Amino acid sequence: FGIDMNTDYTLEEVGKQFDVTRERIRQIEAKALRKLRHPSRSEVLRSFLDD
Amino acid sequence: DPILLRPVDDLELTVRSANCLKAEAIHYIGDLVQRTEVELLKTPNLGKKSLTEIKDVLASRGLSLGMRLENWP
Repeated sequence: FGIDMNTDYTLEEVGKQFDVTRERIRQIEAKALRKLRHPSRSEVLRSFLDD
Repeated sequence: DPILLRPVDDLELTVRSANCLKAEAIHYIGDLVQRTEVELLKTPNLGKKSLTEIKDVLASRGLSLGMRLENWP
């Protein structure tokens, strides 16, 4: 995403920085996204969604 | 304590310990603080570094092994 940088690189472009063929980059995105799915990891952000 | 019926990834633990806990079918929090050190150990592919995992993961909120609670649920 574009967090304090004005892109939003794509899966290969982030994998271009680290020479990874966008598959482990997609997994390590999905690993960290699943890492932020947990209670007492999403106790402030779940309240930030309009519910 | 009202939270204690939460499944496996409440504690952010490793696929070693999580694999062993879903093999033990231990997911809720009232059941994992029931049994003590060697009582937690005797299931396969778990050892003392996963014991340090269990120790730090229950010292991250301050409950210990010995809460053998009943009428649950």
